[PDB]
Amino acid sequence: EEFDAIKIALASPDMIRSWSFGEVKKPETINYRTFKPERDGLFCARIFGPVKDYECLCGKYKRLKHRGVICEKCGVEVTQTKVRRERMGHIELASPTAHIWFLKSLPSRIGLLLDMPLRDIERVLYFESYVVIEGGMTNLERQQILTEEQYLDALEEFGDEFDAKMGAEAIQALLKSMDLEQECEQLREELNETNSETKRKKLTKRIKLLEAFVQSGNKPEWMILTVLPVLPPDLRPLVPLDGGRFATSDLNDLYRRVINRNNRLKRLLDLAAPDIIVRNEKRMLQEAVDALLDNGRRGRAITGSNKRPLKSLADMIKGKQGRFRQNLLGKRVDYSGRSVITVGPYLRLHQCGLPKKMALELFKPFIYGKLELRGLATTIKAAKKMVEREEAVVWDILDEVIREHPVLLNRAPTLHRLGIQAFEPVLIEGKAIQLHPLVCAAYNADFDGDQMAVHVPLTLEAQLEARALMMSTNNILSPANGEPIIVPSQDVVLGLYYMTRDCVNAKGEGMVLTGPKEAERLYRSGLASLHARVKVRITEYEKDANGELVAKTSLKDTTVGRAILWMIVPKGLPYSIVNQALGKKAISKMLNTCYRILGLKPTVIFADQIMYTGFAYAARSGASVGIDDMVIPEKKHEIISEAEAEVAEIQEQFQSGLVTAGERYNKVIDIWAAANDRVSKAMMDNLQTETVINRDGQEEKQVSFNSIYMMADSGARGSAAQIRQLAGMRGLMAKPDGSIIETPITANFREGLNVLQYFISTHGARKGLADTALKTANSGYLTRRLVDVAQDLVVTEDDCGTHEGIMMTPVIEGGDVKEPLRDRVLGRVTAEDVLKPGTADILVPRNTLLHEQWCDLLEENSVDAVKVRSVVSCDTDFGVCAHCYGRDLARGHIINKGEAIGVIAAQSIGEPGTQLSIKLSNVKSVVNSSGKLVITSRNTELKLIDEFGRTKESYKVPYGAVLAKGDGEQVAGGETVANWDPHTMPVITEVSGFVRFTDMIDGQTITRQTDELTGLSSLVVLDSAERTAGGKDLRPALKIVDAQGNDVLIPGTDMPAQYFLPGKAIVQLEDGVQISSGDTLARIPQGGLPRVADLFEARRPKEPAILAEISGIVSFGKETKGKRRLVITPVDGSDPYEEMIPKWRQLNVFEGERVERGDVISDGPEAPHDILRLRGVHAVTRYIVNEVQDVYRLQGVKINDKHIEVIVRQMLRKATIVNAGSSDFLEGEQVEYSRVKIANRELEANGKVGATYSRDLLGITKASLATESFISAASFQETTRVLTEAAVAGKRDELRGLKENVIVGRLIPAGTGYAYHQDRMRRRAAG
Amino acid sequence: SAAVKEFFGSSQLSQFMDQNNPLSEITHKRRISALGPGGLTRERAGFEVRDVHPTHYGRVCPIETPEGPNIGLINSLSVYAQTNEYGFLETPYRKVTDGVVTDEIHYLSAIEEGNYVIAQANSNLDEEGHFVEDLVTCRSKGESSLFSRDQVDYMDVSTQQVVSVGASLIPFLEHDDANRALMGANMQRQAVPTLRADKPLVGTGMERAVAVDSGVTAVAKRGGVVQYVDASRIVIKVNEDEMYPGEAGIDIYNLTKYTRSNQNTCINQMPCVSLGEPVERGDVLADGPSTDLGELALGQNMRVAFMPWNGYNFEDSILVSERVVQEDRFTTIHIQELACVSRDTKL
Amino acid sequence: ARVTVQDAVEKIGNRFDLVLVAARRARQMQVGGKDPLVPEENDKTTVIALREIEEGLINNQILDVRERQEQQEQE
Amino acid sequence: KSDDVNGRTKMYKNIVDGNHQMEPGMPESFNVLLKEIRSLGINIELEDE
DNA sequence: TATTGAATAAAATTGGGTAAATTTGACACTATAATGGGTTCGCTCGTTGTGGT
DNA sequence: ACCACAACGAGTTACCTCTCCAAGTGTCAAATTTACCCAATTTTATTCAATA
RNA sequence: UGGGAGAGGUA
Ligand SMILES: [Mg+2]
Ligand SMILES: [Zn+2]
Ligand SMILES: [Zn+2]
Repeated sequence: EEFDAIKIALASPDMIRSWSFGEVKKPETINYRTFKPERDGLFCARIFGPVKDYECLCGKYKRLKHRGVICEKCGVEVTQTKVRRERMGHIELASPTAHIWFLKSLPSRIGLLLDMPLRDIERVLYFESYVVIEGGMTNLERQQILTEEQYLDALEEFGDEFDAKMGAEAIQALLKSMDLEQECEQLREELNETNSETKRKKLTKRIKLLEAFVQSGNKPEWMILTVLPVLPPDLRPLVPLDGGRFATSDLNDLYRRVINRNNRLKRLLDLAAPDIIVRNEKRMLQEAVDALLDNGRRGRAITGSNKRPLKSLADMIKGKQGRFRQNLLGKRVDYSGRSVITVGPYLRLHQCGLPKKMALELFKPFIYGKLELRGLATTIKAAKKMVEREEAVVWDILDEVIREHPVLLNRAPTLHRLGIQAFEPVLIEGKAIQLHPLVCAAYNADFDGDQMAVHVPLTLEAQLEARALMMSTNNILSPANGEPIIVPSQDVVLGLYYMTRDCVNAKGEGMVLTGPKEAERLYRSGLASLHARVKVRITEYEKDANGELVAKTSLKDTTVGRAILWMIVPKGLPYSIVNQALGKKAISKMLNTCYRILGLKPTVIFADQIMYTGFAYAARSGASVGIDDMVIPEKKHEIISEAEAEVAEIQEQFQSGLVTAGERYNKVIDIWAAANDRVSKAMMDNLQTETVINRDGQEEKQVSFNSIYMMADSGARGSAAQIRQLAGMRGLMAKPDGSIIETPITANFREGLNVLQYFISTHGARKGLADTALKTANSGYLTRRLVDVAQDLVVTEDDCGTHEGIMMTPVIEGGDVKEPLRDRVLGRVTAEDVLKPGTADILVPRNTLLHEQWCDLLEENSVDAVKVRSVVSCDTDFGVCAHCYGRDLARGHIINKGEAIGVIAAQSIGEPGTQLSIKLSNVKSVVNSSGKLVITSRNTELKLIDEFGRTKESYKVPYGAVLAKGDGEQVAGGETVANWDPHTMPVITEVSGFVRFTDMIDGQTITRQTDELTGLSSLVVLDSAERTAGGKDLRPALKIVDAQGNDVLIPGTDMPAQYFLPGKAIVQLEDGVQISSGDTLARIPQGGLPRVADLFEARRPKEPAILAEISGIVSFGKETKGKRRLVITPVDGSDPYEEMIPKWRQLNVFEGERVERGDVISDGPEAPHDILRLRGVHAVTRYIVNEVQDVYRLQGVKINDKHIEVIVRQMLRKATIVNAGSSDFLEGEQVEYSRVKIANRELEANGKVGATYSRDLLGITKASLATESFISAASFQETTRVLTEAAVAGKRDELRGLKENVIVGRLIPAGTGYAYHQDRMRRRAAG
Repeated sequence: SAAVKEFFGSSQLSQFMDQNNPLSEITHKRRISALGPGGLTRERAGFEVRDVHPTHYGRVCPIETPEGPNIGLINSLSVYAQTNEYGFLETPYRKVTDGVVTDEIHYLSAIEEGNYVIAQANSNLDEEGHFVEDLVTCRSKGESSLFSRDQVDYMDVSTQQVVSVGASLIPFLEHDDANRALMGANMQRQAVPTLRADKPLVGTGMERAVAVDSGVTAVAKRGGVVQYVDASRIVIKVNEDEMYPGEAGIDIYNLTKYTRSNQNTCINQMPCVSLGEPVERGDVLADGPSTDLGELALGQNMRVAFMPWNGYNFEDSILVSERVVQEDRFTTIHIQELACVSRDTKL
Repeated sequence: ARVTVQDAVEKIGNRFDLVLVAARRARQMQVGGKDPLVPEENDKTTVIALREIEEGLINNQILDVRERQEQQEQE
Repeated sequence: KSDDVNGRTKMYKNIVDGNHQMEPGMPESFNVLLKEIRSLGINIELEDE
């Protein structure tokens, strides 16, 4: 009721006896003659409590007159039976036994506490080898594990000088005899002498364990159990079945085994049994206690009579069906119904059809309250029988209760937050819920058998939250992107498309109408068609520079249907949004424009009116599907016969042996793909424009009124690929191993397939239908991982006050602009001003929310780089500030402080998983005698700066690719200057002169062989592996000299112009030839959802990419191995840093040029830990954001970038200590970055040195498990490991996260609970 | 008794029989499961075994399987498929001899049909002789290609050879995409039998085969004339040529009336023959739950229209007239059993 | 204020504080035994409180000084 | 609406009395979880500040 | 004229203990020869923890 | 130091529907309660008188 | 009382 934190620790034996209420001695659960539990058993009423409320066992004190007495006939305290599920017991184990968690939860922590192997410790516990504890002689140091032979001969040697034991008593004696602070100071001494990182990490792990034990204040001998506690017997009930027999519980069976073996060990110990028998009984008691605590951990699980393993206490805590995830994070809930959903096409956006019987069951205590308020019922039983007989006044009171009382409709799986919404219920007859058609896109609902759950908010605060937050008219925009989720779908779309679409000579063409009301009159009277091109007088409105609307009137040229749609378009929008054929994209753009111009309420009314007129005019259209609507082009037989002639020609060409199988089959694939796209183009043309037979100007072409084409072109339901399968060709199908078949399905679904084509199509059909299920499971697990990594992130500040930011840029990857800067920056907050002379010298202020007005300002002033405050650079501790987040994408304004942006971002990322002039920069170029610009650097790239100040094209030119144009000139359209050698790279020079083959001897470093393909006797180099004894010292360095022989000197340095050419490189030019500055001498030849899960999991690639750790000149340190060695030394400081690169990976940047910080020296995909620790937090965020958005844009989904930035900010919470300051952060340990920042804040405040750190990119699972809330980490995953580590360290959860406050059952610190939580924080901080 | 009762009661393959309609019973009896004791395991299996192998042709249906997590693991037998003496599946084929497609029917296993070259079922003939073209389409070694009329070794015995029973009851199956054909073949087994069964206007010809082979009707054992028809008893006087010389020549057919099925539906047999009519050996005398004159009848013929109607058919929804409800066209009887057992408490 | 709460939201500034203030006012109107400042027009106390916030008679500081004033009257 | 045994009866009588206000307490499933982690030999306890 | 600070019997309550009733767990009941056992593999992917050159 | 093996854990959300899961009876030492004895304390009434 | 498995199905 009043409690702040939750602490976890080990349990002392006195504490285990302190929670207990009586020792359990006998293993009998209950007597089976009469249903009465036996004394000192597992259900004993003298220990745990009476089985009836205020009644003793033998029936002596049955009334509440004796509110508690110990009945001397049966020892039972006469109290309530609620204490049966709250009173524990205990069992006093004869021999002490090891706890299975603190033994076999790796790392073992007993072996880590004692620096003993777990194999040796289990050898001791299994009574196989003795271990010494103390010794007066020097021959037996501590923990020297002896066998039985060594124990017996040491017993004959010394006898009483030492004392070696066995079993868990020996390990308890070791843990009791060890000295914690002495081992702490000894380990802190021994930390300095070692230098290997593995041994150092072992020493830091042991010293962290010892310091955690000392700082917690537990004792290490409490890891060995001497008292075992018993669960209360109403938390492990004996459920009776329908046969009279019982299905007894697994905990009762495991406690029965433990008690039986403990009692037999007591009898054998006081009976003076032999040592072998008593050791077997001790080992069996150890196995039984270990089975009860965690069955499947140590050996083979003890299975029941039904051949199923028994559920242990750990099995009841952990897992999906365990306590956290099944009964604490999600519960079953009263006042809740469930039914199949139907359409509500008459409803409004806030309404839902609720059945009367469903609502009468859901709202029954409200009905009883209204009945006893109106006086119609005398008591609760009279009201109950009145509702049971369902009077007309009961239905009237239900109609009164239902009004202005919202309910929550929810459809599983709730992937994003719009899977629960609030509606005002409408009482209907029938048994199905009526859902509004415009919310089915946000629900992902259809009406093929979907069900939804209803929930009734009870309290006034819950009703106000449903009305003000979760109402369907309150979330028109998405939380992921700013786009509206209320888009009309397919029937509204078909109706408005048929409405707005024109025709050339329909009926009543060329009239002049007074207005839209006369157009509606003409259409309803039948004197004009919907598509008659006509002239009406449209009075349209426009918002001025102020908020007032100015009117204007003109004679527009339009159709009748657009005039009728203008009757429901609100006042403030132009006629240009109505004056074209409206598809799905056009209607969504019209709704978004109405939002941005008018607000929320006219947008909701407009969406309702759009739905009504779209439904009505789709009904009046009478659109259908016939077999004559899928028109096949008549040239399908000719194209198919030409392709068959091509395959027959290449078949006899293969029979001639001229063409081989691989390129033959590739050419067959190309022939059939060419025929496929040709017949698809013919089908699309014939379906699209065959309606030509017209009049009144001539016979003229127009857009076809084929209904299949209308459903495709409107974007209602369909696309050109499905129309191609319907009417053209089915296409090339694939074998299940990912290979395209040689022949395609040349039939379609109108003509029907044969048996072979159908059997060929079933492979891809069943493959896609398995992939849908597998991707729902994978996307659900990814969404859960994301929610748990980002659960505790809440906006807890208004402005953190930073100058850090992210340099935003329009992504111009490939050959086009992918995302413009306007939507890349829209809604953000600028880190600083924009600074340019430019075309306007625009100075936006610092910390401005970029609206559409500022986006248009930056567009008209031609800006390309804006620095905006991101989430990963926020200065706030334990949360972010509102300015660093920016605009709330669901409401359109800035984010309110107290909004769970981590849960919003995790749901936004995990929801579409089911859908899953020339400019040169960074150049080091050389110009030869012909001016031919061949590049010799590696990270060189080109840009196309426009005539206004924006880049519009990006190409990274490879090392050795050739370019003709220079810089400064204007580019030409179509002039593709970018050409290359797509199979080899050169080793081009930079100093002209006559080449002298120096620093090489023929035979040991270079192979003398005349090339058989060119004929000229050219000198070839050989690999460093097969060299002689004279090849183990020097490397082949092509020291290029000038014409007279001596080496030239490069200006800026003094090193000789020599370059180590690598092995297996054919050199064609010999001595005595002329070289240029930039010509070569050797040419060496060369899923989406799992990709997103790998990017978020920080999984290193299968082939990494080695980067340059330090800037400087690169050399070599060790040869004569495939796993070679590279040294990279700076020009200023020393470097003993050597790497280890195998020879089967190629090498990019040679050992003669000076490299920069963190550039690629071995190509391949980059690792994000390397990107972080070599370039920065900004670079790793840009890499992860770009690489996830590439997947989400390749599948055509629009997610904002701040959500991925929120997840990366949650991924970067840990900072390893590289050097200590004055604080108690020692060396190489991982701690939270906010703790380091707070310690450095206070140390630089009071005048200390402060500690230095290095941030670490944890994975999503590892960060969720390494958060500092053990309750949240345990409810996520690995409850055994997390609770074991938290019990050893003695942690405490301060209940600062949403998962922790949900498990505990309080108000979360987000939303409406945020004010209450900061009030509670100031109350517990002030006083 | 413990072993055989444990197996037959609570094995993983001893399953509560689906008997919504006769199609569900026949498909549950013709089911093949990759799971079970010593088979695969459901969560621990991937796309390698959930695929359609090219040896499944004529043995295992590619378009009748569930669409949940049991998709490639629970399969259906094809129509003509048999087993070896060892238990391997085999399918019949017609043997050609010098181009002449004979009536020689050979049941080939999957290892024998890769050696030969088998012509497709949709290749034309003349006088039950040669092929009317010279380059017919065939399949060898799992792949398909063109072959000459004298190169061919075998030919498929029918055109319903690949599909199962429920995928053969779908008319115009070759115009349906395989996803929706799979869903329709699955949803045919969930159809409840109605008050008055109605034969489909567009069927296939497998309707009579399912309605007789399902065992849900009451076929005649011997041919003769019908002597007495009640609503619960049909008496047939056997013809003399089909009569054993020692018996009376009278067959009694007691019918089941209003018996609860496993899915709490209705099972009742209604006599389809009249008084005095002659029947032959193999003639349907009483209809089943969802049969009609010995033809399988799972639903009703509805005059349908394809148009949007005011949003009342928005996203797969269906707008229904009132004649459907007044004429009791989809009115189903659902028998349901409730037991009250007076136990023996100790009070 | 029955369909949307946008006018009350632009009055207050935050939907969470709107929920808390309107819940306080609806508690006073429901079980506190008070009378509304707007005509109720047969509405529930939730929607009456939201209409009062939309009109501009109920705010957090308004409820606070009203509670302090009635506290000084009752003492 | 769930495992608060002394809170849901209060909520039911409050709804019948026309008072739409709850008095929540600790979940009995959280008490069950505390008892099971205590039975595993691990002393977890709520901390009164 | 009265109510109450100090003082005092004095019996009830707390705490400790203690010898006698009384449970409580075990054991009796018994002798041709016998001497070492039955129980899961067609899951993947990844991660972390252990041992040789 | 780096590689090659064992063990844990995880795998969407609900929803449903079914079935299935031998006989007390007499004896012994110990330990356990139990009715009870008695000082220390302290709670409650009761006397003296002495301010008011 | 109302638990746990196994099987099947729906979105
Ligand atoms: Mg659906
Ligand atoms: Zn009693
Ligand atoms: Zn900030």
